[PDB]
Amino acid sequence: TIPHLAIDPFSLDFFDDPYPDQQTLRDAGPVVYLDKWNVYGVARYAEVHAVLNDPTTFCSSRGVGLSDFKKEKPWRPPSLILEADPPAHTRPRAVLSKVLSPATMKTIRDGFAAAADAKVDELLQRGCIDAIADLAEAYPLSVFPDAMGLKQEGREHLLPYAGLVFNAFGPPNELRQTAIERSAPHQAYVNEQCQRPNLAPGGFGACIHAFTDTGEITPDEAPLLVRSLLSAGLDTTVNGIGAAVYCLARFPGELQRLRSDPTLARNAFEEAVRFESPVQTFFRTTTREVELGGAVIGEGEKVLMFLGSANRDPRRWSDPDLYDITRKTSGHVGFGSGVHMCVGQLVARLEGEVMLSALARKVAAIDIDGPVKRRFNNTLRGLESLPVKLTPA
Ligand code: HEM
Ligand SMILES: COc1ccc(C(=O)O)cc1
Ligand SMILES: [Cl-]
Repeated sequence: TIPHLAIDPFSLDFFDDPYPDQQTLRDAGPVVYLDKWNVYGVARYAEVHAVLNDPTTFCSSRGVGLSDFKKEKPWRPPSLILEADPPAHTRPRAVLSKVLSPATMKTIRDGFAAAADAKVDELLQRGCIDAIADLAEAYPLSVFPDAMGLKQEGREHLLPYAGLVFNAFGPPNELRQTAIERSAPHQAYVNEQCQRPNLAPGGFGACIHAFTDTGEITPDEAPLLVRSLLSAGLDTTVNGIGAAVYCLARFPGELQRLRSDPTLARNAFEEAVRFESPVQTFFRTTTREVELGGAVIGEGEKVLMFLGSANRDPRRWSDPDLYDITRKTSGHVGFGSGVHMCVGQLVARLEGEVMLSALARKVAAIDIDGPVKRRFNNTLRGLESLPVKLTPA
């Protein structure tokens, strides 16, 4: 009754062009079984949304990667937020919510915007740049480590650590094995920066540690919560901004609309998140037998959610394969949905908005002018290199 498919959603061929296989996954049925990894899969919007919004049945504390923490040791101590269920999830989540709050955004917005404008001005002096290394990576590197309160030395470990975290949600394929083999120096740096004396006053890290006296978290929970921001807070935005620039480079008509109304910047970024879905997948584990989309799934089963596929499901979206900066994007699952929905989404949206605003005001054209190279990761979708020529307005 449940169709069995041999598609490997973690293979390099799939990463290179996931869209045909994602349609096959959606059209085979609401629930599929992936024989390659012995997991259930849901690729339509309806079932992805339903799974995300039932955390009791589809839990996170047994891991949101392939590995079931009831069967295997986690590769690092579990995240106190991503890999926790309510009620243990609730108070750490509230702390991160307040650390990454509107008031925090108000304190950092002017500096984030100035850094975005400065980066675009700098890139316009060069003309021909790599929109990944020189923009999607360089801009978040110029604002987020400082906003965390990190020292200068050792920041080169941040992107390798995040690549490792996101590869480690995947199955035990070569991408995951190689990441773990190389992990020790990045893990050592990241864990050390999580300690209170190593986080500069006023930054996100110090603010987490300051919350350790309200009864929401204890001092021994603060380092792992800093670790969450150092895991998820940089490489996601690199791939979100890279997605937006890649969309604007491919769809010049949308760049022209954005130039004509720079207040569309925030929605242009949100649409890029839906369109590319830089965070492609997460798993849940069933805590009981459950009926989902007419199919019966037993207890203790891994369920793979295709967030990118849900964001392109024609059952939910009109013209899902078109990039449309005025689309009503509310309800997309690129940041998740429900109790675990991205706690950092205000930081991500701030960065994406101010960068797209800078481009909207300063750049007349974005033309791909070199070979495009894709980056392969078990969870992240994005480019390694995006050579573009920027023409000034
Ligand atoms: C475009 C950028 C980003 C995307 C696409 C993204 C995506 C996601 C998704 C899909 C989830 C849901 C996880 C789940 O349901 O299991 C999530 C959660 C999370 N994100 Fe984001 N994220 C982004 C940026 C950020 C930033 C900038 C931060 C921190 C500064 C951050 C920190 C977190 C944390 C800590 C969680 C776990 C929340 C929880 O479990 O309650 N993310 N993110
Ligand atoms: C969205 O991806 C992540 C990755 C890691 C963490 C974490 O370490 O808590 C949270 C979200
Ligand atoms: Cl670690």
